[PDB]
Amino acid sequence: QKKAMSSRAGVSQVLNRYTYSSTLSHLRRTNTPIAKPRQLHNTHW
Amino acid sequence: LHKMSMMAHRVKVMPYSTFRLNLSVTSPYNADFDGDEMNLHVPQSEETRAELSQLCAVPLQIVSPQSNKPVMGIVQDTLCGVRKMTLRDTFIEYEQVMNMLFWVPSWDGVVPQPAILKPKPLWTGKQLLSIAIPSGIHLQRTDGGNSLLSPKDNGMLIVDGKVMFGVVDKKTVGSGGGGLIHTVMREKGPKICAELFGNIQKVVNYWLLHNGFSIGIGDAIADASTMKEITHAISSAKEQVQEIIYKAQHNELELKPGMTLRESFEGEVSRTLNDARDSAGRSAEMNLKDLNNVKQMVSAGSKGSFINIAQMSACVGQQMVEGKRIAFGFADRSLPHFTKDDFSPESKGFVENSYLRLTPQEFFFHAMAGREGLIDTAVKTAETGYIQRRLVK
Amino acid sequence: SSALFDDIFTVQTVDNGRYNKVSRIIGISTTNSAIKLTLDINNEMFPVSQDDSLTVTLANSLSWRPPKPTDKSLADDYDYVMFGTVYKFEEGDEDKIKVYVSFGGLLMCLEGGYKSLASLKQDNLYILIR
Amino acid sequence: MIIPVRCFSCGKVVGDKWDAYLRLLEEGKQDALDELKLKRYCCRRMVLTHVDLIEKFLRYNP
Amino acid sequence: SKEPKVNIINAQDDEVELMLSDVNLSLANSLRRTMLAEVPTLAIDLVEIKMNTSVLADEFISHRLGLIPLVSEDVEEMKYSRDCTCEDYCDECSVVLELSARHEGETTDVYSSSLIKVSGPGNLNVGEPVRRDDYDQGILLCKLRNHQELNIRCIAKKGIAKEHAKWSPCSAIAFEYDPHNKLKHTDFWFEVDAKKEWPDSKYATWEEPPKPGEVFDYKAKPNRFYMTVETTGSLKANQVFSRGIKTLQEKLANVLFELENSRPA
Amino acid sequence: GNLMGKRVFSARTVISGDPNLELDQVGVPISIAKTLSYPETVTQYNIHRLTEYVR
Amino acid sequence: VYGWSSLVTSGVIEYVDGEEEETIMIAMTPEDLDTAKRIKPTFTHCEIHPSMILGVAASIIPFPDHNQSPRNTYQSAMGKQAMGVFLTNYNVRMDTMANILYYPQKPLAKTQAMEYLKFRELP
Amino acid sequence: VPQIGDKFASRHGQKGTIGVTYRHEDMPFSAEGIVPDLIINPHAIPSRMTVAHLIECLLSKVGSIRGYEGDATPFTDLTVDAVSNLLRDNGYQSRGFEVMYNGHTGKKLMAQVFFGPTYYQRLRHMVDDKIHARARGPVQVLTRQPVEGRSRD
Amino acid sequence: MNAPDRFELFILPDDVPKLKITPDSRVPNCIIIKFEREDHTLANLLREELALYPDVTFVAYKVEHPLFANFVMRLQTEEGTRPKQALERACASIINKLKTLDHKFNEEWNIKN
Ligand SMILES: [Zn+2]
Ligand SMILES: [Zn+2]
Repeated sequence: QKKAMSSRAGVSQVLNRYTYSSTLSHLRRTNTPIAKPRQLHNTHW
Repeated sequence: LHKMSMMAHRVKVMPYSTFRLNLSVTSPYNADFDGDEMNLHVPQSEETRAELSQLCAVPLQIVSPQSNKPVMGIVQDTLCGVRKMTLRDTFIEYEQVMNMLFWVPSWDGVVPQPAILKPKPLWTGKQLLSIAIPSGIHLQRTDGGNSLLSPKDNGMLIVDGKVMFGVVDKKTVGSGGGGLIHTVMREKGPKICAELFGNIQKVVNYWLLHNGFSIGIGDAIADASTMKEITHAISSAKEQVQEIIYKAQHNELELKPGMTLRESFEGEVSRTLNDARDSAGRSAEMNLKDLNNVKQMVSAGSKGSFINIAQMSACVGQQMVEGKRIAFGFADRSLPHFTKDDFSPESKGFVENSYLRLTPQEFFFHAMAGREGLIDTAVKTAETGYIQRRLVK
Repeated sequence: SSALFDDIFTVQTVDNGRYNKVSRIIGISTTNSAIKLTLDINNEMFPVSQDDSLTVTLANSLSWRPPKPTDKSLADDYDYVMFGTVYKFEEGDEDKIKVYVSFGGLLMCLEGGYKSLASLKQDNLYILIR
Repeated sequence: MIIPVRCFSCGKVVGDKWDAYLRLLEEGKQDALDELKLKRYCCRRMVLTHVDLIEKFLRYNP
Repeated sequence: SKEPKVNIINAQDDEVELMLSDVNLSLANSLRRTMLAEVPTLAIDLVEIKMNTSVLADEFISHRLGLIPLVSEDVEEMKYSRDCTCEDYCDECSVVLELSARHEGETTDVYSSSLIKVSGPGNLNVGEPVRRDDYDQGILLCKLRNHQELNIRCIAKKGIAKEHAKWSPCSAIAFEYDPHNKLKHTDFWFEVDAKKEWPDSKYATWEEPPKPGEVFDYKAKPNRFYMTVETTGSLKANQVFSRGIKTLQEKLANVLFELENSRPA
Repeated sequence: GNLMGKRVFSARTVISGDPNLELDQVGVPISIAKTLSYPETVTQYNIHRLTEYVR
Repeated sequence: VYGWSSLVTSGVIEYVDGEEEETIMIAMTPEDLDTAKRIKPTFTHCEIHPSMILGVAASIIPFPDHNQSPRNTYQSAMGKQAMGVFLTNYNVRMDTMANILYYPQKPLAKTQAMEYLKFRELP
Repeated sequence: VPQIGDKFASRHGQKGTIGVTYRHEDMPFSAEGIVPDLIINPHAIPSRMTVAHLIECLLSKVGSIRGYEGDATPFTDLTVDAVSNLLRDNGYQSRGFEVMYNGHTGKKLMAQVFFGPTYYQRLRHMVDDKIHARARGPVQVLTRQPVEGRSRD
Repeated sequence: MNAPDRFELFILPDDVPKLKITPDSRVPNCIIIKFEREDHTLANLLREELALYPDVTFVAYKVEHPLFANFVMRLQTEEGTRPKQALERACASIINKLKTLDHKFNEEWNIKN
């Protein structure tokens, strides 16, 4: 907390509850702190 | 980003919770109805209003100064149908030729002498559609084999404000240069032309309401033998690749000045698959009769093009990122499902299949290709806006 | 209130270039060997095959009233009567002329040279056939 | 989430037909729709697609 | 007997196939929709829930009952709450119903059969939970568990399909004409052969085939229409046709009546 | 943020086109018209109508 | 008594990370490896099933192998915005905003994968 | 309740909102009686390219009639040529298309239509949660300009 | 929220006649009849039976816009013959056609088992 906002916001959110397939999706999610990375690499298969 | 992104409209209070705008005034704001929202502002002084109606009225805006041509034409249904209604084959009988004249508000109250009297007294779209065109409107065209008796019924000729010959579509009623609109604006004025839309509309939309129109998988299937004739235009195209690959894996080819021996290898593979794909589709294009709905929606000029048909009935195409066919992210291979050093097309991302029919590999590459697409549509989106902003300030 | 043309031709051929209900036919005249004829037509209302003996007419005469004229004039002593307008007046070399007639969507061409005082340049025009 | 009285599409009643159907399955081991008198797919889809949640809801206490 | 004519084909209690000839399509169609939308019926309209422990919400059940089919035989000898001089409602224009459901049988079901008719029917066929179910409890309103209760009170009223779908007694109606496209009111889609690829209709047997040698008949008009009038109950399949034929008429009437009221002045 | 552009007698909702509206019209939901006003000075040409609109 | 733990304790299936992947050869269709179907073109492993390269989202999309990929990517998002049933206990939940479609309906067409997405019971 | 503006969509990026709402009479129909619940435009197909959409319909029009669950699952052994044959066994055109009579006049439609049951998700985002209009409302403090957001007027 | 009350599709509102007839200036002997709270069901039916009185020179009808249940009918007849009448007649011919129908459908029915 403190005078340390030099952290990362996003970790831990408000679980979706619009639909079932919504919630599943939300849990199986990944992030990535910030033209090449956004690509769908081969390794992604 | 337009002088036209904001226009003054006549207010019409209506029920139901939504701003109801005309179709032809669609492309200026560039909206669609998939959820899009619109802002509305209300003048407040007696002049404020005037300033809004004398310079920002939608009718004054019809001819865009940026490209010295109109910027609002007839879209979708109205366009698509206006085409049908025009063909020599399109005939309408009294009962309807009447309910059609009624829908034109300016109608002089005079039914035009039937284009046919002999057995049954009929009329043709070309005739009635014309009751919408004001007197003094002279339009001349000429497409391909077009000559004062347009065989394929090409070109367009309207004299005294009556369609003489040719079919009417995007070319004759679009936000184009020769545009019957561009002309009616110039010849009659903001007002007259602005009304012209609604009419050409009202008649056509109504007509279509009754003639109906649709599309279904059936519009995307190719002739029994054509689907074969293509397959083997990919097989042969496959070997014209295996061939130049053998002839490369032997050093039996010279380096086209300025290019690497390798680069020059691609340069051909690419130019081989492309020309293959190009006719693959072209076989089906001419294989879709003058009844294929998808074709119809393409000629009218109201949606999609050759390319589209192709990727749906023939071959999807070659996938690509950064300009080169699917890379080797995995040391010397496309996917782990491949043998190393496979430079072939089935590995580098060539989807030989049609949407009507992709194989995992094809399906994947294809994704990697589209993925690049989505990328800039999500980047060039605001950097373009900056460059815009600068020019302004 | 007079006639402006009368002549029997012979169908040289019938063309249906992608038209399920209309055919553009052509045929030469039986009198002069200068008069040709090009005409679009409703194959559905009035069928026609190659080699037919048709009599073509024109002229202006007998809002648009429905029937009721059962007890009225009937300059319809034929089996096909279209109304339309003619647009261009072309000269094909020599002193041979050829007027172009469009019937609210149906094109037509005539050729020869002897209606130098018969075929006018007006919109009026009724085609007749039997 | 219970059975839908009358089919959206055409209108024919269909409330009663639930138990008849869910029965001609368990026992008569069966087409069911066809005999239940559900002709055109509009009403057909009605029954053949219902997922009776009410059952699970009912499994709750007070 | 006279003008247009009927020729009923196999007819039952929940259907009425028949051929309507010697009429203009225009007029057939008109009657078509009239059945679909403007025949007076009787449906629950107001629901006064008192207690409800069901897993379904108030207005969810409320909806349900709006759809439950009620009797509507002598529906014509009742008045629209809007014309009746009674503040709100009464026997002379409405049918009140009761519904009590206590969970006792340790899954208890609520069928439309469980409705009482608390108001005075005045001795006229109406306000009855149309049951066609095999056992005798048509339309499962809803289920409930252990001690869940549920007390309602319904009020039914006249009304039509325009006002709401919960009214129209029609519910699907077949309509076809000239199975052999002779009138050419259609352009068949096809890949090679229209005729082989496009299903021939069971209706093609009461009209003569095409016959190649014949040119295209033009002066011919849309005569004869093969239909089928399904019913949901409330009104007998036969009436759902008669009454239709008649309401359309009553309307055509006032158009002539309203006319008269405008000549005096 | 506040000077070269500010939030401003304005409304916004969802669009859907209508094929029976003159090119230049724009159907506004009753709701909205009953919310947005317009200061019209009283004048012996519109007094009559205004005194009605007011009642 | 024959789980997935046994399918692994018998060397019939392996857990391949992205790195190890590099040095193996994977066969698509276990079996194989008509003028209608899509034209199909050392092995160490085979693919449980290609339709497993998809995640929750696409798994509900019918014939995702027949649409323009960029579209599938969209539906991949709108799904997280449709209505249905997010739980059954919902009637005992005090959460701000929640929507239940009056009458659900499992689709007339489905993915074999839906079976694990309890989709048929929560359309 | 669904209203003339609320948004919907299938499972193919085929999103769209309501423009109007007609009833059974006004609606176009097929001899059987069957009438559409939804009428989307043929124009949302050509450039969207989403064809599977077209397929789910066909397949689902069979699964409708057959009672058997229709598999749409990814890379399997099911084809458009196959389903079409299954649909011909039941009675309707092998491609879906059906004859329809214009709900206003009863006269047949010169054309045929791709009439068939398709799944549609009712995305959240209904008009009445967005419709907003203001004329001199709560003014901000520091600035004195209006205030932000439709929720705070 | 902004949608009318259903009952506005058939009930005339505060002082409103089913019919309002206006003379047409565009051409001689012509009229435009505004029908309130009505549709194709009744419109097209009236439109139709008028191209039957070969004494009627013109007859088309239309629905201005779908939100509002109204419709305009334009009629024009021969010399010294008032269209309003032709509207009556063609309107009466309609009821008879249906009167017959009702009947022919009732005797027909009874003969069913
Ligand atoms: Zn149904
Ligand atoms: Zn009362």
